[PDB]
Amino acid sequence: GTVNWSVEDIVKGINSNNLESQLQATQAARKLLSREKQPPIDNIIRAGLIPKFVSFLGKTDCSPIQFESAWALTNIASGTSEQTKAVVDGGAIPAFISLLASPHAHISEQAVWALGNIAGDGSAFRDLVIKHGAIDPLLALLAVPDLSTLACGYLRNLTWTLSNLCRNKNPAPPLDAVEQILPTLVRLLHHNDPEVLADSCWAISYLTDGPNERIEMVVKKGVVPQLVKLLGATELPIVTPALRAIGNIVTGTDEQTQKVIDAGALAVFPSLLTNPKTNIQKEATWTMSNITAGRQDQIQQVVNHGLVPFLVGVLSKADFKTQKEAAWAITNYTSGGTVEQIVYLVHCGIIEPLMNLLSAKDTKIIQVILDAISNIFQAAEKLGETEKLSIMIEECGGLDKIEALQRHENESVYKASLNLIEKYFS
Ligand SMILES: NCCCC[C@@H](NCc1ccc(-c2cccnc2)cc1)C(N)=O
Repeated sequence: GTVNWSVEDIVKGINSNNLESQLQATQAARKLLSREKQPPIDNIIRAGLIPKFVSFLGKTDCSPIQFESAWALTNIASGTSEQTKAVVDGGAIPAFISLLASPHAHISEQAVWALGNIAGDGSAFRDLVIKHGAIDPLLALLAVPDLSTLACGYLRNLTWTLSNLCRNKNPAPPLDAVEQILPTLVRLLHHNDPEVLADSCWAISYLTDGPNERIEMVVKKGVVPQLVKLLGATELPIVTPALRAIGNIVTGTDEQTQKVIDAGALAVFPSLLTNPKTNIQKEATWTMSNITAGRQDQIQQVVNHGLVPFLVGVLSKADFKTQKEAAWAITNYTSGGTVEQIVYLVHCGIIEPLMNLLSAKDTKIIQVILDAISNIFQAAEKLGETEKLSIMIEECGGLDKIEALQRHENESVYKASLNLIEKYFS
């Protein structure tokens, strides 16, 4: 019936003076734009159909053409930035916001998904959607005593859209909008559906990706324990953003980091630091690098939870990018830790994997490792054990790497390598 029409025939129907013919042609267009192999979006746009679709959004009298045009538009709006812009310039944002309160669930849901793709395209459109007033009617869609009474796909859609209103930076979303959305987000964060939980976590990871002030806004709603719980989930799509969110939070103050530790997060890290998914291992190690950059009492908790051996593990063998994160975790630990904490670290075997990484063709990790070696010597000085440390390093072939670093291209490494040779290796 409306299957494989040409653009020319769609234009003919949409331009006819017959609502039924227009509906028929709009559905044809929706099916065209839904096809999997290269949907002819730009031809639809060139034909001038977006303004017509938009006007159809306002036909309260004919709910089927509201739905088909909403769907056609949503297909276009999920495309490139240029294609999304074409939809916005057609006046679609307020028309979609009007449709949020539609008595038809299918139409309301279509409006939710359209606004999510528009807002998700970038900071400016996100903020434009907020300015047109989308948040109140979106939130009102979730105003029921129990989320479990809503349709599943409906809830997932609302959650996904809410997370796009939280999503980009330069600038981050308006403080007022974040505060308006955060309580609904906290509620969705305890909802038992894996996809809703994943998208709520993504939303929280966006909101915590910024200065300590924005971290505090989230942390003050009390979500850190639920985030830590989700950190232990079995679904990787949940774990990934829960870990991103935790990672962001420990870039904050000592107090904000302490909330993560108090919630029990460290006990999840033996499995995260040995996780089969490379990016989970890398983000867990980055997270550890920010915790070892904290207070000595926070370093001590890392020690107590048995995590130092796992850091030695990741330094010894991991994806290189992960090894780089572990190098940073070690330099931060040695820069801030007590003498006893540094001694313990050497007792766990850090020296040989640290020296082995001096072979890396990566200038910045070399400085990180050299600084770390210097920090450990500084601790050995206060105990008069610089010589025993020297021999350790010399036994595992560390000297060879260091006397070579001497020769190589970089500013600071040259300077750093000489100093160590001159001062601790006769
Ligand atoms: N708990 C937050 C501490 C923030 C300040 C603290 N940040 C330390 C730090 C420094 C560098 C990294 C880092 C650098 C590069 C790659 N991965 C991690 C991580 C943490 C510092 N400058 O000593």
